[PDB]
Amino acid sequence: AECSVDIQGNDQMQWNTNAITVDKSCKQFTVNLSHPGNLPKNVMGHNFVLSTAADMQGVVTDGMASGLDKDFLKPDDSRVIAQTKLIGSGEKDSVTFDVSKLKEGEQFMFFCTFPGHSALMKGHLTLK
Amino acid sequence: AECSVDIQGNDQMQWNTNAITVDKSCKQFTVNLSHPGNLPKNVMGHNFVLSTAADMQGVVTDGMASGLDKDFLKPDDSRVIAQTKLIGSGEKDSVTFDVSKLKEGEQFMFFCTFPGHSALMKGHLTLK
Ligand SMILES: [Cu+2]
Ligand SMILES: [Cu+2]
Repeated sequence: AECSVDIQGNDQMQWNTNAITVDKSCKQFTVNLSHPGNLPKNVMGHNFVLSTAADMQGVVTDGMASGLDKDFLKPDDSRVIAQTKLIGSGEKDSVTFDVSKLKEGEQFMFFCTFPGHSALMKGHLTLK
Repeated sequence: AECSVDIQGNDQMQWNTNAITVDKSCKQFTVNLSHPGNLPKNVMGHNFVLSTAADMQGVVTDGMASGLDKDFLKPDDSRVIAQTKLIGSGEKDSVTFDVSKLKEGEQFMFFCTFPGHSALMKGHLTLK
């Protein structure tokens, strides 16, 4: 039944969870990102970005180059399975993706592409 | 069900693969580690160490303190699911573990604890 997870990125560059498990029952999966901090998007913006483990470094690197006004994401980046907006304190964004995009046998990571954030704001997504 | 994997750690501190999928059909799984490089253990020693993604930091940190002569691993580290010994150029070691030690929705990482290597020699393992 459970095909969504609520995730928080705070003023300390921490996710409240570093592991998400997608039930193979789920045709679609929803990530509800919120920012419970006080700092604005230009200081402590967070996004939720999902890719293969192998692709994460390249997504982080090319996102950095794209800058704040592009949510630190390379536009139309085919390595990105799912992304939210970059959000600041008190904001929220959701993303729904087809679980068909998660291939059995792949390793997945989620991360924030705000420059410097992905060192601490990284987690692993798996299927149960 | 292939219930083993051949893994190489080389002189450029690369795994030949950064992703292992263990077939849920496997009661046991075997890692065959080789060092195809020419650098000896004291400069380019590799081990294969498997833990949860959560435990990897602690295992790597506690491993430093043990030094070369204890394979840069905390003795009897309950967080280590599987380990090989530390090997140098043209050496081999194998480890067999029970797949019951893995859980279907949990994230596992394999890494080398030779200080500095785990930045470049970190891979992801999941139960498929
Ligand atoms: Cu962030
Ligand atoms: Cu090594």
